Amino acid sequence: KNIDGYFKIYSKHTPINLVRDLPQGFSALEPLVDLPIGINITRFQTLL
Amino acid sequence: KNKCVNFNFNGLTGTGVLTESNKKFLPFQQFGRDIADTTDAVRDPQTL
Ligand SMILES: *[C@@H]1O[C@H](CO)[C@@H](O)[C@H](O)[C@H]1NC(C)=O
Repeated sequence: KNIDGYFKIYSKHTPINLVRDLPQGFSALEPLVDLPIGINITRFQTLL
Repeated sequence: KNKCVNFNFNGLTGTGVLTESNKKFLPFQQFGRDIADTTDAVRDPQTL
């Protein structure tokens, strides 16, 4: 989330055993990064 | 420690007695709060 030009990045890694979709349940994501880019973001893309 | 002091941690001001905690702050955390919205515990900027 980019708020007031703040790029806040939270994340979480968890082991899973499922090939269908998101496992049903609950787990919280801890903050990792806050970048002061001051840059408006309207779109994004993924790279594999 | 173990004395009444006027403490200022990175601008977080208050008055109290500083004692060794048994709390488990997460890697990103700086200071705790109480139900009253008062600082209950802190992390030293110079020592983790
Ligand atoms: C949004 O764009 C404007 C362009 O004037 C800029 O001043 C502002 O800092 C930007 N804010 C964010 C959310 O990065």
